[PDB]
Amino acid sequence: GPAFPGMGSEELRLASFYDWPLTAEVPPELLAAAGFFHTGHQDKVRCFFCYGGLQSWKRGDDPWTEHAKWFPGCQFLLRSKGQEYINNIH
Amino acid sequence: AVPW
Ligand SMILES: [Zn+2]
Repeated sequence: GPAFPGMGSEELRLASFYDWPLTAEVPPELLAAAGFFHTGHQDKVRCFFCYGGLQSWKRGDDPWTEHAKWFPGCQFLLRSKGQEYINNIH
Repeated sequence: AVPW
């Protein structure tokens, strides 16, 4: 099961990005879709399922790609994107 | 991005 079930809703995750500092650079819509919510501190986000945290986002970073890069064992990632997608990033 |  998810590490943080309360952030399992994509809509709730999107709402967390109201004061996201990097709107143009990495869209909240893509971050929320990829399982991440904004902690509210700097550009630190966390996945609701694996609880993996990512920060120091660079312009044009792709949330799903970074999810797979750093947390390839996440079951939300696997269910959403499939194993082939994860394997290809590695 | 990087982990924290
Ligand atoms: Zn995850």
